[PDB]
Amino acid sequence: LDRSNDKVYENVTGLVKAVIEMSSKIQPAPPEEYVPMVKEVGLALRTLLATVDETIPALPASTHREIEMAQKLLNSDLGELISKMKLAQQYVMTSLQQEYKKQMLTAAHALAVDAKNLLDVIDQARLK
Amino acid sequence: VTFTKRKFGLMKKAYELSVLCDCEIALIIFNSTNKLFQYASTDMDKVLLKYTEYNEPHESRTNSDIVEALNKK
Amino acid sequence: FTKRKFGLMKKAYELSVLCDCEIALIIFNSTNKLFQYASTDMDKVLLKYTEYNEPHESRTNSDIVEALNK
Repeated sequence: LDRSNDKVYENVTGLVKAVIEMSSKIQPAPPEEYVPMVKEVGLALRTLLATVDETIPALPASTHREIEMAQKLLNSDLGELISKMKLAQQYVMTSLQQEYKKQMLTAAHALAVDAKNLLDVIDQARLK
Repeated sequence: VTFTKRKFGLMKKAYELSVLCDCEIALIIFNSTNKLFQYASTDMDKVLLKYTEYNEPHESRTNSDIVEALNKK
Repeated sequence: FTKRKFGLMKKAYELSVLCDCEIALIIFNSTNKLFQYASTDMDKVLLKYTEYNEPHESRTNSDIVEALNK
């Protein structure tokens, strides 16, 4: 059954995908399934830090180490997020499943905050 | 053609290495038409998540390094 | 081990140039020491992977062993 020329298949698959997508946003969130989600967080973080690594030398020296610290803060933020994800998986169906879901969301909040500060610190270094 | 043969031989030797030396291996292959072929000894996502956590130097090779190495035997 | 590692990278390079393919290779050894290879650049290949949402051939250890017995 070659599907290279089946538009019916394409639209049915597209329809099924929107339903699964809708159900995953309404109905959370089996741990173990967290792993690809946190991976994409770590990947998008890597390209950002590598972007900054090649960008820092074009910025004034008086801002180098204020930027390098916000980098390391984001690294700890990621390893911190990974720690909570593994704890939520260990308690898939226990009293503390909800407890570590909340702590992941706290580490997610900190990633957004400390990345925005990394942006604000770089925006300040540009003002020359 | 011989792509399927050489691709599978790559996945086979990676698997042999993962068991012989107790390793975690991920393999990502994009072809000329940008289709994805991937192999992982365990779970692709776990290996890739474990990859991002690694904030640390290590060995990294590329086609340029390999071509130079094979030009001295 | 070190020979098996370079032999695998040497073979990944051969597939890269003989069949015009971008290849990433990620290896953790038994002590979680990292070694890697990218035909062009690891940053761009992984970037290309992140934006790939489409279906693809994905294989694991069980797929290799099954195929090996024919």
